[PDB]
Amino acid sequence: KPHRYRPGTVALREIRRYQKSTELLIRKLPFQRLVREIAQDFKTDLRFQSSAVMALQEASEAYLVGLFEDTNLCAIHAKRVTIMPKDIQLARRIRGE
Amino acid sequence: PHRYRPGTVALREIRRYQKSTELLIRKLPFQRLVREIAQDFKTDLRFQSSAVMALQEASEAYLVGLFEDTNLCAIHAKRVTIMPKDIQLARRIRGE
Amino acid sequence: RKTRKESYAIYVYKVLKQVHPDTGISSKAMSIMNSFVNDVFERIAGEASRLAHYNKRSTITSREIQTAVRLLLPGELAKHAVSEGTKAVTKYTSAK
Amino acid sequence: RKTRKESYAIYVYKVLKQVHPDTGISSKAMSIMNSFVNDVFERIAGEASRLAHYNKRSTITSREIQTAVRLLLPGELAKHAVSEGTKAVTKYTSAK
Amino acid sequence: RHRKVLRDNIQGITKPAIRRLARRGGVKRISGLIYEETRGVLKVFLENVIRDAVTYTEHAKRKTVTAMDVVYALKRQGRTLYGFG
Amino acid sequence: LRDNIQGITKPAIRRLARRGGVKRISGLIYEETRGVLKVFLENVIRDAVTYTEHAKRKTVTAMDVVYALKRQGRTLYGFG
Amino acid sequence: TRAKAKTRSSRAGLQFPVGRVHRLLRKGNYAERVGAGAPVYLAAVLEYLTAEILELAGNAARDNKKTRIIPRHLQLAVRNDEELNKLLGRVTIAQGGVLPNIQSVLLPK
Amino acid sequence: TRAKAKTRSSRAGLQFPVGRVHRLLRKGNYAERVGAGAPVYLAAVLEYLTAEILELAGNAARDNKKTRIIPRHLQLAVRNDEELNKLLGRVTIAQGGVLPNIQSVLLPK
Amino acid sequence: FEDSPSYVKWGKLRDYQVRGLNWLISLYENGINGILADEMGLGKTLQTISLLGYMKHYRNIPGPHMVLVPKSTLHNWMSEFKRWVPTLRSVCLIGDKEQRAAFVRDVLLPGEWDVCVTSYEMLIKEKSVFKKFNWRYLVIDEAHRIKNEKSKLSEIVREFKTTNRLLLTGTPLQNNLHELWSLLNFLLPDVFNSADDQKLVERLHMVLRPFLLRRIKADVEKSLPPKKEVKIYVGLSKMQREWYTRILMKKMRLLNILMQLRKCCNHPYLFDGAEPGPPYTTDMHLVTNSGKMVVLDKLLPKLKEQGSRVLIFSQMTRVLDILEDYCMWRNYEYCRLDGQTPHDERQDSINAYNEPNSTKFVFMLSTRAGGLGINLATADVVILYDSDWNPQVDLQAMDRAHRIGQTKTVRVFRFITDNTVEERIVERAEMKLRLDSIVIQQ
DNA sequence: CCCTGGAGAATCCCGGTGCCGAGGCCGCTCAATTGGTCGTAGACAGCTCTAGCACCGCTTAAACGCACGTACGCGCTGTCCCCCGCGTTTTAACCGCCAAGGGGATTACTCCCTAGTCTCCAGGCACGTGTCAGATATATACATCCTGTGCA
DNA sequence: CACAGGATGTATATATCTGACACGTGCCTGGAGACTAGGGAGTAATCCCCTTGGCGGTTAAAACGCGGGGGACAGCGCGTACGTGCGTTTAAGCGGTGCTAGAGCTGTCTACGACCAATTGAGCGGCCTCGGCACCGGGATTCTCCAGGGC
Ligand SMILES: Nc1ncnc2c1ncn2[C@@H]1O[C@H](COP(=O)(O)OP(=O)(O)O)[C@@H](O)[C@H]1O
Repeated sequence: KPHRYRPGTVALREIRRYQKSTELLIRKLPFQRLVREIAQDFKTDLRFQSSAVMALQEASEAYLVGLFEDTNLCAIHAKRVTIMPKDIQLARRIRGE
Repeated sequence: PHRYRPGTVALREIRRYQKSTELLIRKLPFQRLVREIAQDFKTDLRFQSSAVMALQEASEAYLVGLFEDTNLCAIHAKRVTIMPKDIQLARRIRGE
Repeated sequence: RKTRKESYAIYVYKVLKQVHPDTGISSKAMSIMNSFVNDVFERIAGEASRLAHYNKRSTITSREIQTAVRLLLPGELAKHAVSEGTKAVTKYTSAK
Repeated sequence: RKTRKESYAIYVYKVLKQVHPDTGISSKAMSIMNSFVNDVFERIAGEASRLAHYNKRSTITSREIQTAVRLLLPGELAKHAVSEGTKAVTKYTSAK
Repeated sequence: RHRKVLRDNIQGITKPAIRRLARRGGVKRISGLIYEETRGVLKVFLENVIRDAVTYTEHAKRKTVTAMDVVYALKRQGRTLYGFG
Repeated sequence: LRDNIQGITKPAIRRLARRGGVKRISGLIYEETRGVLKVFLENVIRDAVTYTEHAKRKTVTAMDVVYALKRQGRTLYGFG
Repeated sequence: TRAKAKTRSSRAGLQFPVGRVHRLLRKGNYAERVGAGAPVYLAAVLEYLTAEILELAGNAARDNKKTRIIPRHLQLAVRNDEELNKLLGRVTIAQGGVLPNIQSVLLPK
Repeated sequence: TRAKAKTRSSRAGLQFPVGRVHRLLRKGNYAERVGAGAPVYLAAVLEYLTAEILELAGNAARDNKKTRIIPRHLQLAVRNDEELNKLLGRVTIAQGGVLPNIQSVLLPK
Repeated sequence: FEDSPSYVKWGKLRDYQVRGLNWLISLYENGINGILADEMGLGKTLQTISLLGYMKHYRNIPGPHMVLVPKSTLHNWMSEFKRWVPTLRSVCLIGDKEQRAAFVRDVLLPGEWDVCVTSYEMLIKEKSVFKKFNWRYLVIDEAHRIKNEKSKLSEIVREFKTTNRLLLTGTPLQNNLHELWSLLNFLLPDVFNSADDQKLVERLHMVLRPFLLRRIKADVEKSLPPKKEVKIYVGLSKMQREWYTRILMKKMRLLNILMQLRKCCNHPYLFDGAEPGPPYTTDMHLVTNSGKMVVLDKLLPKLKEQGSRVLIFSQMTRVLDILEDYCMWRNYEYCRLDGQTPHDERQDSINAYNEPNSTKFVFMLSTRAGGLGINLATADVVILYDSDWNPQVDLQAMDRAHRIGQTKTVRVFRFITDNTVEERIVERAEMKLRLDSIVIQQ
């Protein structure tokens, strides 16, 4: 009885909304904690400027978006609509990683 | 009359060509192609033989790598035959 | 009085006023423009330096800049930039 | 008169005789190895020069070469190359 | 002796966040196994970049990683970043 | 000077595909392969001819080809 | 006496610092000797490229109902143009976003 | 007078030319000044890389039952090692062929 | 005005509040803004209610008045408003976006109200609406919130246009004279500018006597026998010496040397790796390698064989967790109050501890949690495991138990680790306490 | 039946040729040795401002968990056509040789361009400062999707 | 199977506010004007090599056609895993304390390492020459694939 959208309308709406914006989609403090933890292995007592974590987040988000674009192309090639780890691995293999 | 099934000769040729190391394109046709392409940019162009040989080496390597990626795409699509859409997908993911 | 930092901001602003009179620009956009100018400068200078090295010359000249522009820029942009550079060099060498 | 061309051929031959005593090398492999040495030289030297420009210092030093090797070579190769270079620097300092 | 851990930092990269990145990428349906793979690839990319940046910071003999160091590392990797220097 | 691309023949394309490791080939892939080779060669030859014109020479050299390939990101070992 | 100083930028009619370009070329370790026309040519090329990108950015800002250029407008201008996309293909623009692009198969029908 | 000339290469115990490396660094437009230890360090690194590649190529050629190393052996040695392959990932070796691989889905059922 | 007015309901004002009201009236008539520092437990809210009721009744001058209180006291302030002087009209602003919008559109714009009660966060959110009107009296409770410049609340409260002002606090001076200057500069921007016996003491008393009123809780009740402060020194254990020496000289990340020596004086197990292996037993391991734990383990059973009912104030929730483990090991029932304890859980814990017959022995409190509530009058002994840089904060923790309901004298044990940073900390605290005493107490 | 028999392809072992890698020899140009110089970087010292670490209070958006149903991924079938293996004819590659000339490579000379110095001064930085363009909120009005309903 | 209406998301004006952009001012340091000196390159001329053009014979490779099997593609069913909406929970984000040293930045002094120049002699590149590895051909073996007990 309550109104309900079909499975895929909200997905397209979100696609348009997040292709309209320019914000950062990852959480700032969790990303900073991840960066600090990774830096711990390479060297201890390292300090990060607040701009360094921002630049890292920018580069990471851009890389992930491009990877997802190639992954979607592979999934469409496979006569699918859903992306899968197979698509991610194929994209990485073709791009040379 | 003996006749091999459709695909054993393909694997035989795959093995022999992956084991060999020579050029697989006829040199005179490749040279004519290179000269014809070069005529558009500048006329009265002369080439060293080393230049054409290096061009052939680079072209063959590029095509071999492209074909390997195309085969991977065809396998991803649950196929054994390679197709122009596979070539296009490989180029698009590479960045060309 | 912090130490002086050099940037192309004022020249970007003058070009912006020439192109779009009633328009402005933000700080991050000006940072992006400065980075773009620095990157293009580095590419052109590096290619010109390598051209001079290949030809075994210690001088970087307008010919090297023109060839670097042809090598780096894509086509229509290359020819338009070549025209602009030729115009500027002719004005400079005919005036003073 | 004709000019002389430099190469790393005799040194590659000496290293080869040190590693595999009764193993030879042909002209094509010699050209490949010479090109490889030149490419590695170019990469490491360019990285060191960029480091010197970034830190605003006019000299290229062993520290900068070590940092460039860390940036360029991956992993175990980097560690062993750094060990060899440090050993050579110690011997040169002591025996000069 | 009484303490506990909260959560691994790679799990701070959440499923809704990965889904938002996919929505920007142009993806409609996502498998449930994508999140672990995305975490792995993000970890590898970050490791490479942070290693290069730490190398630059050590060469400068500094103890703080700088935005310029991150930009230099990205340029070495081949991912030039405009807007930070 | 025309039609020379057809000199790049179907057996040759098949040999390259076999060295790549492919088993079955569709009939429409030969035209696409010819086009890809054409664009690749056009880029490389454009860069090489530009180097030659800077050198004030009428002969293209293996060094010019190697420099062009290197600046396209496809370094070649074995010709200088 | 001493004649009035004129900038080489004014001499060439450019809006970019020919003197600063010459200084950067000499201090950048590209060659030991630098010609006089090289800084003029390079400044002209930089000015042309900046003019092109700013033309496109102002066009993209005007039809978004704004008077300021922002990195979103810069990204929209850099993309949607073939030559500039080739020029800046491996370049990430901070706070730029991505183009609106939905594949046809994903569209409902 | 002066003592007998002793090479910097022999002083450092290397087989690569420290003097030639120093000259190339000075004439290569990398910096205004070049230190004493930098040629030694670079020569050691180049020697190590050459030794590694040649050892792998010699092992491969001994597998093939030859004495002379050829570009095929060099390609085999480079592509069969992960770190060298990553170093030379974007390099083509002339007349080297490819590693023999066949995807398992193409093998007869 | 020696007697209570006629608008007061349910109770007549006593001597201290009537003379405070007279002081406030004189201050307003002369035209200065002042600080009321009658200490917690002398009816400051009642004095403010009397002042506002007098302003509304005796002179026909009611108008927009703002009373800033901490969120934890909004309900008590509103209840006192509606119980003592119902003639005045009062509202309170609280809630999320939709509730705040509904309330402002309902009451704040029409302005039938006279006195508004708002919290600091609501003030920051609603600066746009609270800024527009004119305020003839701005009352701020717990004025130590705006003691620091460059703080957003202090900037916003200075930005408002008010005819008069009035501060309510208990400890105007805590660390320096700069905070007292900040309060006085907010009150009188022109009068107090620049920067702040013959060269001291006398000048301060003469300047600040007409701008302040301080009352020690001694002339009102003449009860509640005084405290007894005992300082217990501890020579900490061998593992503590080893870690202390290692930290002083310098593979574990360690940045804040002062805050590493701090916990090192509290308990070495807080560091990673100082604990034993994967047995992770909790029996006599902790007591022996911590001298403060040794003294506590010797002291608490004696209190239990006697009056017991001890309070332990600590500066680290991790230390409180270790103490909870110790209490479990000793089979001691307890109750833990902390910033992480949900507000509903706090009140029932307080009431359970303060119930007439409770088995609870040890109450663990972080010194900076809660505040101005928590009437643990039935408690007996106060034990400070650590001491902070604020002697007044330590004294507030001490006087949480020291309330009007207590009938027997209380003893406060202060633990100090000699030849450590604890000595500096206690020296700084004593110096600041002496400064506050010599400035304000006289 | 899965398991022999042909039949083709790969594999291994010898023997004769060819040319190309390895060694030896000459001259010369580059690297080593010495001596003098100076500017670059190291060492040190003073200062300021971010930054890290342990906590409190509050608000609120975002994350987490859950239940249901629906498109969708995935397996299985059938068909037919397109690709592959093979034989035959045809074509142009390949190799060898010869002949000619354009053009790359070198050298010597000369000048004109660029580097380096000293003044001189104005363009380009930093530092304040105010006003408008974009963000936010709010109430509208409008467009999109979904489902029940006559069609049955 | 169209259609209409309802519920929801989204675009649109309009008013408020604020902090960041654009301007102006003052100072200084880096670019311009004038000049002189030295060597890098432009120019002319010569040499010889390496590219191009052509011709003939051999043979491998390509083009063409044929017949058959297997793989691509469309269709059908299913049952499962993901999207959607709702309710609870958590932690992010913001705003505070509390003293701290720490790290980056700038200014000065001073010594040593890199440059620069002259001299010389010994590695090193180019040129011959020769023998042993790789190549090629030929003959005798193992391996594997495909048809048939539907061998
Ligand atoms: N009506 C009253 N008259 C006098 N003293 C009171 C009154 N109500 C409470 N108190 C005392 O004041 C103490 C707490 O004071 P506080 O709550 O600060 O007063 P107020 O809320 O009026 O400022 C309590 O211990 C109590 O004994």
